[PDB]
Amino acid sequence: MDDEQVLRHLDQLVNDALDFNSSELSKQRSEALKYYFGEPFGNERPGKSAIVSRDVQETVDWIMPSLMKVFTSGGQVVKYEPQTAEDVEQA
Amino acid sequence: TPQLSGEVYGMLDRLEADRGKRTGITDRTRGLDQNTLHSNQAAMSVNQLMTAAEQQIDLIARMFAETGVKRLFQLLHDHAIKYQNQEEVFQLRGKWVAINPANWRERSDLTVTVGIGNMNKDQQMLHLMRIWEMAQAVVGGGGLGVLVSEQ
Amino acid sequence: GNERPGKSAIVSRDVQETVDWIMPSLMKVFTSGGQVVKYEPQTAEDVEQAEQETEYVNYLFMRKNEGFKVMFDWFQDTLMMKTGVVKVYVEEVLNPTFERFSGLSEEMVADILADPDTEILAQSVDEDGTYSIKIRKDKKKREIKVTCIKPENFLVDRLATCIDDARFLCHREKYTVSDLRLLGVPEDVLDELPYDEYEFSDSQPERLVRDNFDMTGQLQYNSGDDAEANREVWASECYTLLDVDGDGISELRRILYVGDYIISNEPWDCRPFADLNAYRIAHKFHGMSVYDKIRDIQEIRSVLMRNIMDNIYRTNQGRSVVLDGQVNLEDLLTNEAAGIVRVKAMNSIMPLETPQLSGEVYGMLDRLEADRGKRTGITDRTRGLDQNTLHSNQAAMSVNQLMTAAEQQIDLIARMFAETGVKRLFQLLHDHAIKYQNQEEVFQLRGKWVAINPANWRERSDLTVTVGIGNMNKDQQMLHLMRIWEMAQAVVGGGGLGVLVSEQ
Amino acid sequence: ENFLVDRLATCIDDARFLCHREKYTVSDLRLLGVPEDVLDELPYDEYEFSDSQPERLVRDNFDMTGQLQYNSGDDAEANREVWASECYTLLDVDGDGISELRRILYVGDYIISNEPWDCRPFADLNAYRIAHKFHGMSVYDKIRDIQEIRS
Amino acid sequence: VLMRNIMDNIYRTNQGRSVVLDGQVNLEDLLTNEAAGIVRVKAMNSIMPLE
Repeated sequence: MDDEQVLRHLDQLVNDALDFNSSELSKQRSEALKYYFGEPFGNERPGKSAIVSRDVQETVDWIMPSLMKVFTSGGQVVKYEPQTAEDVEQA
Repeated sequence: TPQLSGEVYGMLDRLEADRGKRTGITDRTRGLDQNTLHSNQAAMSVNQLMTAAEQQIDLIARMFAETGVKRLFQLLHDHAIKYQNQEEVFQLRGKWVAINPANWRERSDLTVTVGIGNMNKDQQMLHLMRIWEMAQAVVGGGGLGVLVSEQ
Repeated sequence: GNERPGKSAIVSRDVQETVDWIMPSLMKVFTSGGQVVKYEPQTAEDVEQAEQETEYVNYLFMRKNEGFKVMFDWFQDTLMMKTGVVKVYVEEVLNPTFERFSGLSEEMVADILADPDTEILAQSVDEDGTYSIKIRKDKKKREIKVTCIKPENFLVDRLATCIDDARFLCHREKYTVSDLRLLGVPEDVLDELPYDEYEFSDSQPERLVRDNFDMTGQLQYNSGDDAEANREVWASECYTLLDVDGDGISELRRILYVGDYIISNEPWDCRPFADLNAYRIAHKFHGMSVYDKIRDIQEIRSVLMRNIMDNIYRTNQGRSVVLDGQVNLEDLLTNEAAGIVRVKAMNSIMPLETPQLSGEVYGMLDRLEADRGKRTGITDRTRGLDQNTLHSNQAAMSVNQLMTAAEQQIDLIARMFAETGVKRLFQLLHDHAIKYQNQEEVFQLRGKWVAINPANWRERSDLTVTVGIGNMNKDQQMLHLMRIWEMAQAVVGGGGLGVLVSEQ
Repeated sequence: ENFLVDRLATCIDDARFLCHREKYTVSDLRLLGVPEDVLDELPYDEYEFSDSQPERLVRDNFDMTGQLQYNSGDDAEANREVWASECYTLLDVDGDGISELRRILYVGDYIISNEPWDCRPFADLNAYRIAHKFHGMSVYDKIRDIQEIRS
Repeated sequence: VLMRNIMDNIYRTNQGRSVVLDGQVNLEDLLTNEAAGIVRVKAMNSIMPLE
């Protein structure tokens, strides 16, 4: 009743092999990355146009700079505020 | 030669507008002010502009601040006080403060403000001006040594 | 569900847009100021107490319970579903903890080891007088927790009309075997516990819909041949008016049970739930949601959108009509630069005329968008709420200058949340703080302690709750401090020192 | 793709099982104290074929700078790479009947470390939060159809 | 009531049907709609959108 090495290996492998499979999450994430890169959809004919509109890329690239200017512009990134007058030096 | 009707172009424009409405950010959207998350911000901008549809971006900046980065820096502080390293802090600052890590789970000493350490320098700078004016007034009032000291 | 195999299937987004446009203002209000609640004293003899709670409740909500996430879930559930529920309780499962320290000095180690509730697992001394310790602790002090409840896991009777008069409330949750062991359940009962329900409550439609967004539901069954201590069971804690005393008067009781074994059965003092409605209907428990107001708009706009897609897809081939027998077909087939097509009689080739939809469809697309804007009160050009709309002594006539009456609907929501749900939540938090007192936590937080008699906790005769946003007032009382200091100079110059104002 | 969470978490602080998969070299394992005999019998490419995750393939194919060539073969012996897993989970190996938080670091069939732990050292973020869910929504999930139709 | 009348009208006039002279138009060509297709007709002014 102490879970020697073999039992915990069994449990760990069961839990791990439960994941690492073709699930909807990985497919959706890979598709998001593909759409960002502007990769072909897969329905393009040999002799016709195959251009792709860029929307996810534009939205991400328009959102990111604000999210960096906030949280980065000040040089400092965090400030610890004391609770009482006896913590100031620690703060 | 045959030509396509205007429905295609019109509804291309409609789809662009729909994307702008869904995401909340468009081609003419102003960027976020670098003091959006500040307390004592004043600066009623971002409220004057930035209609409710695009204030969505604000929410993201808020959601990141109160959930993830705050936890990150709380973890950093906890690791700093649990696995203490003397002679690194001393080399950095020239002085040391002893902290007992017994009650680290309580978080009863410091408040984390990932609230951006942006432009507050002018605020406490004017505050120092007014405080020094008060000090001059007190000294002129005959309170030296009882109200204020040279230190 | 009415889509055809080869036709368009575009869906208009209206409920999503409305919810996403309402939420950020509802967070900026109630969150922006850092503080979330302020307790104001009733008389001059409560001021210090009014401080303590204001500093205690704030540390519990924002630094010990993930207040922002709970509040966000609460508001989104209220807007999406018909009502939102949040529970406040005292922790009953007390897990042991393990701690690791390195680089400590002598006095820190002595202070850590002086506690009689800690056990040494490892101790070592490195080069330089620094210590490394590994300890296990069993803490017994209480914890005050605030949790969000999934709408499908909260049960209310059908005659309530409010929380305080509900005859039967119940909360369904999941417990592991280790949790039940910590609760004191005997082993023989544990061996004969149903590991999946009695009523098949894992197939609620809301749960299935929520879990199918990314297919991360319980597609695999568990609590089978895994570790025995991690098996999960469904437990129910119900608060109800039931007479088990036998005195003939039904009293409020809390019953916690799993399977057919009762874990706890005890008379209770209060119902620890806070509920929120966005669009309130008088004398009803559940209000209206955004879906209930704009579902038809969403459906009709989607149908029109699909019709326009269907028309466009079948008329973009650019076909042409040709008289048979009068046109050199071979010349027409080979399309080359500056080509020549030989024809025997003219008016023989033209582009094919394709049908087009009338302007009525586009016109009422616009009309339905305008109707949704009128109905919800928020449109594409509406300004957001000011972060000070709920302030007393606000002045700041903005939001009134702009924000016409239709849009002021959003204001009402911000008011309704402030006077009904959040106020009750923080009143419950204060009551729990003063009923189950814990010294040496308040002292560690503040450095001082104030004794509070909880005998009259039901009267609420000491503090008034202002969940009214503790947003930007600092400038106001700060200028007030300027002007008070000026009065102080005037008094001192008037010869009132020591009689009108003291140095302290 | 290298972070694993169970399907019932809804947040980090109550997740039953978290795990981080990373790559180590023989030199790192030697510095960690692994005996040589175990080192000679270590699988030099996985047990579960985790190098073919779709996200990794998509990311690496942008400039085809992925693992198109296999390595850890006849190169220097100290530079061979193996896949190691550090999992934080609630497991009762004490035998007291109560499952405690534990950190297990292992490679192949050999456990490098197995120790009771104090905190989960991870911080996660969500941009478009869905109530009572661990994973939120992305920009793709909101404008994929717009992109397709416009194209 | 007026809203309902407009909806009744719109639902029944969005099919995009066409009017064709019988016996003058190659129906096989017209039925198969492909890119840059050709429809052979024996007399002009024979295929219209329906009014």
